This record gives sequence, C-alpha cells and structure tokens, in this order.
Amino acid sequence: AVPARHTSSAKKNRRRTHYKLTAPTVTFDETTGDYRHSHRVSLKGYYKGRKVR
Amino acid sequence: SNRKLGRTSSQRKAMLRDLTTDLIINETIVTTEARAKEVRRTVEKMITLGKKGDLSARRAAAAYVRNEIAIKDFNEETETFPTALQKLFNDLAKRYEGRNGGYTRILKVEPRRGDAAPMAIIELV
Amino acid sequence: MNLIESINAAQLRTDIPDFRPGDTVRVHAKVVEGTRERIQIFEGVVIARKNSGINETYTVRKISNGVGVERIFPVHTPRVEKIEVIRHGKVRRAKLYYLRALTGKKARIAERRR
Amino acid sequence: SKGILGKKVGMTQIFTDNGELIPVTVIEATPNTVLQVKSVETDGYEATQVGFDTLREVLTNKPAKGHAAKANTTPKRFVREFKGLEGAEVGAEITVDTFAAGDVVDVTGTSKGKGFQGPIKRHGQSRGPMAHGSRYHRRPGSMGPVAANKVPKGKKLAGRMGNKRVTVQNLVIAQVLPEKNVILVKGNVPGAKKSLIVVKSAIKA
Amino acid sequence: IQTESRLKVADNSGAKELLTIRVLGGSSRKFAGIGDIVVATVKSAAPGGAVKKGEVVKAVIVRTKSGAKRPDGSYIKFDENAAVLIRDDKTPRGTRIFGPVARELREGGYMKIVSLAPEVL
RNA sequence: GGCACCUCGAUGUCGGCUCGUCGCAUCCUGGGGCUGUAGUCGGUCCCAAGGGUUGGGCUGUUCGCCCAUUAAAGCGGCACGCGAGCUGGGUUCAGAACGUCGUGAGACAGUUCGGUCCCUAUCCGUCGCGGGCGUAGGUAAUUUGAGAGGAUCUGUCCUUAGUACGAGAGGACCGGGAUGGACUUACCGCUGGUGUACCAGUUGUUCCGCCAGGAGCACGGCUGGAUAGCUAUGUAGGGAAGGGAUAAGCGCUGAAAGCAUCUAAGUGCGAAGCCCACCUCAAGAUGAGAUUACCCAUUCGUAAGAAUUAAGAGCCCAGAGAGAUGAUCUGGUAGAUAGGCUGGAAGUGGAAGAGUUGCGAGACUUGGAGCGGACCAGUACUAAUCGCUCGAGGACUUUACC
RNA sequence: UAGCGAAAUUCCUUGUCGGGUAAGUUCCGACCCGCACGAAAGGCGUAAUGAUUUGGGCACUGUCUCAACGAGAGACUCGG
RNA sequence: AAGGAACUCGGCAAAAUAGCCCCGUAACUUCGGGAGAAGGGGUGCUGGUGUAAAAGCCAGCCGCAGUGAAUAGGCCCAAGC
Repeated sequence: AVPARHTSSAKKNRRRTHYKLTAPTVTFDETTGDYRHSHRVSLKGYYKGRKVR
Repeated sequence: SNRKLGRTSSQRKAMLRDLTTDLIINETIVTTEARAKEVRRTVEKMITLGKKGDLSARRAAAAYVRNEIAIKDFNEETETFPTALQKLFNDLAKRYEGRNGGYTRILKVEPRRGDAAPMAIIELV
Repeated sequence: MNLIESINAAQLRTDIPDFRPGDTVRVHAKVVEGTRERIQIFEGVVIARKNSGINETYTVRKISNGVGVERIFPVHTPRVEKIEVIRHGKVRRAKLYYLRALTGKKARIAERRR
Repeated sequence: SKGILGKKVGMTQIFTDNGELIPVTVIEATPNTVLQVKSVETDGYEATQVGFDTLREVLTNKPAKGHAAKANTTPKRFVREFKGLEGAEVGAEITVDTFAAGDVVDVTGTSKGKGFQGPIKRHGQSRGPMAHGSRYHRRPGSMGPVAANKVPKGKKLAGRMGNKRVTVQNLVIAQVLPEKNVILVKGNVPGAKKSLIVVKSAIKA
Repeated sequence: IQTESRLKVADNSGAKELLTIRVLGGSSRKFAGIGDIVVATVKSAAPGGAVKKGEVVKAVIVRTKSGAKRPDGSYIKFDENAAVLIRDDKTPRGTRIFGPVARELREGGYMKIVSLAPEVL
C-alpha cells in the first residue's frame, strides 16, 4: 500500500513509457479539406459522400 | 448484444420505451452509439411489426408506442400526420414493405466534447 | 445444428402417438433381471413431457403404493414400444408440480375432455 | 495416420445399440488435405503439417497460395501435424474412412475460453467460510512460509483461462458409423464452438 | 445422498427412526445412492421392534430423491427418502418390506430382500 | 530448561479457518530378510518419502477421550507455517460478581458475563496478457526439442482353488479377470440449478377521455415455468502396461586363504526410488534453432545514408469460439461478419377480436391457437465503403568451391 | 446454627454415580471428601418478568457437503 | 437439488412463522397472569338471501397460490442470576 522508498524519476518515466496517446487516422484534404475520419462523418455532413447533419 | 446499457432494465425498457417514440416523432436522431445499437436490433423488428396493420398486433404495439402530439403537423388540423399509431404504420411503411428488413442506417457522428462521447445518427428509410 | 437435426432425425421411431401434458399412461417396457426378456408393464400419472428435442421427453409419476415415483425416458427408445392414454387430461399449465399435493381431485380430475 | 481434419457442430445424445442412450457428438468429416510426408532427414521428426479448411481468395497470402507452392493446388486455412503416417501426395490426400491409431481415441481439442476467473473457479481449492463474522470468503489462502523472505511459484492462484489445448485420453466410441460428412464421437469431446478436433490415438493404449 | 438425516421405515423392524452415520467409499464417499450397505442408528422406535436409544446397526438404502441413471437411460424411480434395516447381513428383517422398490438393488446381494419385497420397479 | 546477544522511537505472542511445502526416526501402499512364522493372521528389522495419510461428539486451548471407519487413521519442521488473508472462544484494558488473601487501597491464571482486530499495493516476489528490440534481409507458416512443469493413489469380489498348506479349524502364494473410492481433466445433449428484453396466471394501484385490451409502479409486485449461456451433484475419462539404471537384498565363477568366498576383478537377478516412457509449457534454447514458400535485390553522389516499395503486415471498421483492456479469432462486401428480414425450432400455454352459452361469475368456437432473447438455415435490407501507415534490398573472414 | 453444596464458591480432580447424549470434561439430578459454602458483606426458596447466561429439542434452513447462478456500486477501458 | 447444524466456542447472521376472525390453550401461580401458550381452522370472486344494523347461508365460477403482493411473533423444555 504505502510506498517504501523514493521513485527515481527515470524509473518513474520508465513507468510513463507505454502510457502514451495514440494518433487517430485523419482523412486529409478532401477537396481542400475539411476532414473526417474513415468510418466517420465530415464536418460538412459527409459520410459515404452525402451530407447528413 | 442485448446488453446492459449502464442502466437498470427498468430503465432499459423505459429509456428504450422513450427513445423509440422520440425517434419516430422526429425523423432521424443523433444520440449515442450503444442505444443506437439497441435501436438497430429492436426498432427494426417492432416497426416491422409496424408493417402489419392489425389492430390487435398494433394494440400489442400500443405498449411500444405512447400518447404524442405531432410536430410533423398538422395532426391537430385535417389529416396530414397521425398520432403515434394507425397511419404512420403506412405513411412510413408503405415505402418500407418492399424492403426486406433493414430500415435504419447508422452513421458514426464525430464524438462529443462533453466527456468524449462518440454518438451517432440513425435514420429510417 | 442442421447436421444435428439430420443425424438425430435419423434412426428415431415415428410411431409414438401424440399426447398433451401428463396423465395415466400404459407403458410397455422390456427390462428383465432374469435376462429372459420379460415384459414390464408400467403405469402412473405422467406429470408432463420435457421439451427440447428428440431425446428429452416425459416422466411417469406413479404414486400407487403410497410412494410417488417417476420414470423419465425418451420416446424413440426401442426398449419401450407402446404407451397409451387412459384419461385425456387437459389442465391449465404444462408440468404439474402442483401435482405434488392434494391428491384426490387432481387424481380423478384432470380431464376437461371434449 | 488419423486424418481427423474437422470441427464439430455441437453436443448431443443418442441411443445407438441395444438402446443405450449415450452422450453423442460428431466431427464434420471434411475430406483430408494432407501434404507430403517430410521424413526424418531434412527435419528430425516424422509428422505431417497437414493443411485444412479451403480458403477463398481473401484469407490467403503468397506463402499460402505460396503454400500451394510446395503444395500442388488449393491453399487452406489450418495446418497441424500427425506423426504416424502413410503418405499419398504432396498437398492433399485421402479422406475420413481410414483409421490407423485406435478407437479409444485420446481426443485432442482446444478448450473453451472462459476467461479470467475467480481463484477457485478452476483451481478448485476450498472457498472460504461465509458466516460467523469473518471477512474471509472467496480468497484462496496464504502461500509463503515465513522462513524464507520469498513466495514460491507452482501454486495455482489465478490466471486468464480457457485457451489451453488438451489431449484427453481414451474417448470411447467404437468403429464409427461413417458418412460423407459425419464422425460419431462421445459426449464431452473437448474444444469449443468452431474448433478443430484433430486427434491421434493410443498413446497410453 | 448425505448421512446424518432422519429417515422413515419400510420394513418389519419397529424402528420408527433410521439415521445412518457414514457409508464407506473406502473412507471417502459422501454419497449413498443405491445398491450399497450403510450404517444405521435409531432414535425413535415402536413399542415393538428391537431397541430405541442410539444403536449402531447396519442397513441397506432403499429410497432416495433419485439414484443412478439406468444403463437404459430411462430414469430413476422414487421421490422421497427411505431405507430398511439389515438383518445382520443381506437378509431382511421381516416379511412385509412395505412399499415399492426398484430393480437396481438386485444386482448387489440384495435379491433376498427383493424376494421379500412385493413389487420392484 | 538455562543463557540476555537483536527486537521498548513497536519482533501483535493461543487456538482455529484457508493455503501449503519439505524432512524422514515410514502409518498404509513396494520389495526383502529373520521368525518362538504349517499356513491364515502375526512379531521383527533392511532399503524405501512416488502417492495417500477419514469424518463427527466433547474439550476456547494443546493433549486426550468416544463413535464409526478405511490403505493407513504417521511424526515433525517451517516466526508452536501463515492477522498489510481471516476469526477472536484464550489470557491481554476499564466494569461487575464470587471464592480466598490483604484493615484498606486492592490482589491472587482461580472462575465467569460483557469487552475497541485500520491500511486506497511503491519495490522485490506471484499469477496471466502485452508492447520495444534481437535472432546479419524483409516476411509468412511449420514443427523439432535444450529445458520446465503436471500427474502418479487405493479397495472389493471371482478364478486360479477351499486348492497348496493344514487331523482340523482355518485358509493360501503367484497369477488372470471384473468392480468401486476419492482425486483430477474436459464439457452442459442428459439430473438439473440459474435465468432481470420469453410466455403464462395474478393482488393492489395510477394512466392510456369509456369499457375491453394494455402500460407504469409495488424487490424482477408475487408465482408457474423456461430459450440461450454459465455451472455440479450432470456426463465421460485416467493413474495401464512398459524400458533402463538400480537401493536394499538374493547370484554363478572366483581370488590372499589350493578350501571357502554374491567380490577383489568378471558376470546376473532385483523395488510405488531415479530416469525415460503419459500429458502440458517450450528456440529470448542469444546456442536465438531446423524446415516450407514468397518478395526480391530498388531510386537518389548514397561515403554516410535518405526515400520509395515489394512480399506483406497493420491502422480503421464489424462482431464473437475470445476477451479487464490490450492481445486472439472471425470478417470487411469477390458478403453471411454483426444487426434486421424470412422459415423453422424455442418455452409458454389456447392470444386478441368476433361469436355461442350463462342473471353473472364464467365455459366454448375461431385455434397446439397466439406469442416468442442471446437457437439454426437462407436473405445484402443496413454496417463492415472510401482511405491511410509501417514495412528488405540483405557485412566480414576462411575453405570447399565461391 | 439453620439451610445449600461441585455453587458465578472444590485447580484440589474431566470427584463419584445416574439421566440427556451412539457418540458427552460442558448440561441436569443426586450424592457433599465443604482447600475455601453460608446467614443481613443477607442464606435457602420464589410464579410472572429478562436484547440475561447456558443445556437440550422442535420448526425453518446455502451456515456447510460444495458450491453455482444472475441484479446493482466500485473495481477495470476511456474523457473530465 | 438432496441433506440438515453435522460450521463454529456458540443455529452467529439469514431462513420461517406473523394480519384479521373463529376454536382451543398445559405448567405453576404471589391466583392477576401464564397466553397470541401451544396446536387448529378459515380468508378469492359470481349471483342470490341478509345484510344495509349484521355475520352466516346456498349454489356456482375459478384458481399454483386467495391479509395472491406489501406491512405485521420463530417456538418449546430446563437451570442459574
């Protein structure tokens, strides 16, 4: 429960190694933008090439 | 599957029992993906019961629907839209009887800025 | 389970007559202790049948020595050959575990025949 | 010597002979698809890395159609081994009707994946007492004697469980009533839903 | 079954009560279904019969909730729970072993109890 | 017992529950000798720790006693095994009481009732699943097996044969078979149990303007069930027979010592011991294996590298045989991968309406009716579209022959 | 002295016997050897009364044989 | 399930019973009590007829279940204080 000794900060970051965030795949400039994700909706209503608000 | 919804089955049946009538009094609806998945199972088969216009079987659907006032108006005037019953089971479904099931389409809306909630739009056609 | 219904549909016997939930049934069994193939007739008020497939079928509750007894066996078992309805008993529900008490009028009365 | 390339469709019960209601089961009995022999010289063992389950175009790979390279034709999905062989052709061989290891079959499956469990749930120790004002129930027990500043290993304590292949011995069915596509086996044949049940026999027999 | 349970009578014994102690299983059974020799003792008895206050005796189990599945696969016979007293061996105590019984005792050494049993099932 | 050397800025000290492990001075199972052993049953020791070594009553408490047992009802060690796992019947608060002692204040392990057991895992260690690299190319399948684990038990009956033995009584050895008992693996078609979106009945209550038919709430209002899946008590399984080295023991021939002598060479036999053999984990087995196939050998001064990209692999999505999540598997329309649709089971039990009878309550016809979740077959009706990222061009040295 | 006595009192010791109990140091009844009972520090009785303390029995029973199932909350996956 | 307290120092907790009516009710007693002793029965609806002041009747209809759920005593024996 209660820790014994001090974490050395290098080992603390060695705990913090796998903790990182993962980039989501973003569809890039479509006309000149704007963006969606694949399997997701654009800001212009577009999923599967048709506007749905 | 037929899942737990994060709510007591009282409120699964009940929250379901609200959102179905909401999703027919409005046309297409954006709410979250899990309740969208129970739409995907449930509201398909029970508006498929909506295809048959039995007064007895739609009376069994009278549990599934509830008393409403339309905003697809003018229900209050001469007849354009019904109540929750007895005409929209053709005003919708006459388009929908040649089709062999499969009346919603589900589209993954951009997730919500509240608590990172990915929510969706379901449509009926 | 269509290959299940193929294989388990095969080799079964058809001749088992229809019957609604339980009643007193003439049973025609062949078991023998003397290894001489002796007819063992059995009787007693069936509770009902078990459901769910060709295997899972009825019991027989014979109480007729002051002890309730049961006999669960499949219909298509060739060791039994013949079973007969003595009273066409029709009651409300399927599997009368309410049959566990008040012996008299449940015993003489389950018929509701037409 | 046992081309038992196939899955089940489930678990049943049938009377077979002189009645005798037996928990009964089956294997799909798909035609065997055995590759070449691959003798002891190039690789010290004997067995066959037999192919099985007949893919469509999508599930393949240029080492899979490229396994129809060094095979002749028809890439497949699953590959096991069988030591004890007869050998007919490089890629695909003879079907169910031959049986050449034994009818107490020692059947091999890959068990049902029930997940991570409780401590008792398959490790089978005594669940703790409930009543009488004690907190302790559903927790397996102490494990470290005091004289070492250690704990030992070996004692099963927890574990994500179920995907563990088992080779149970002497499953009891006789010379099988065949088909183009059945194999009668008995009852609690291991494995899972959509699991291949390939089996060598008579290793304790 | 479980031991240390009071059971009713099915034989000319006069012992109104019969609670066994432990059936062997070598030393390691916690079941007495059918076909097996158990170790009774009595707490209540008739004005007749042998003797009443806690007497270690031997017995044969007769009625259970259900014993073993038959090699038929047809299923097991009676509902409630009873047994009879052993007459020092596989002999029965008296003539009227009253109430029914099943055939699955005769395969032990019990066929004389079966002979003094009116009907089998 | 003694010893005061750590522990007074904390070594929580009974017994029990759970969970075990080792030791052998071996309790049973194994072999063998001796016997004041005719056997049967015994005594006795030698080798043996592979496995197993009961359940209750009483005793807070060890010890011990009783019952009934089996193969036997082992002895110990381990912080009298284990309280950051647990209980708190035991001293070990304060109360109160007795007895006894003390004028008293109180006391006396003398008794008894009641009496105040926290910790949100940091490391190491455990259990299970992952990422990053490596295994002189990138891959993708296959396995060997260096090694590591698991598991080992035991009745009962018959035959051999009431023979041998033995006046008899009694009762074999060896060896065949059959059959339990646990323990443990698998799995839920069976006995079932359970089932929170399945069907029935049904109390009370509000509401669907009326009723009917329904809804909500009353633990899931209660109850009869029960599809799936899960689960034992449900179902099946094992510990077989081997090999080899043997311990103990028993051998031949033999030698000082012409004899003798299982020993000194030299040769045998010989056990649940050991090891292999039965099962599982297994090349991060850096020695990183061995095999099967594919891509190949690119563009840029490429010295350095850099950037393509093959073969792929992946993101992303769908779902579950899988699952905390990752990861696994199934798939991504060249489609049954999930949901719907259709058909059927599926359990329920004769829907509703309508009509008939009946003062009504109700009965009956339509009508195995009607309904129906995780159950199978088909069905593209939706969703797996579109897209994007990572990802080899393979170094030396020697011989063979490159 | 009366009267009670293995006492909430006897470690004397599982006192003895009998009953409950197959199994019975605890329980009851007698015995009474009273270390060390005991009379207004009341003693012996005493129905009803007790969140009493025990001992036995009936009833019901997942406490336990030997567990298993589902519902909710954390846990745990992510966002704050 | 089946079995019951075999668990434990200890049926500890949970279980189960309870409403209303109507029967019936030991022991001792300080004669009130005990005692709701215990144990038993009934309990839904339909039409009558009688119930409105008023239960009971009759028949039927039903029921797994009739204080249909909720809410509401486990009892007994004995001893000590």
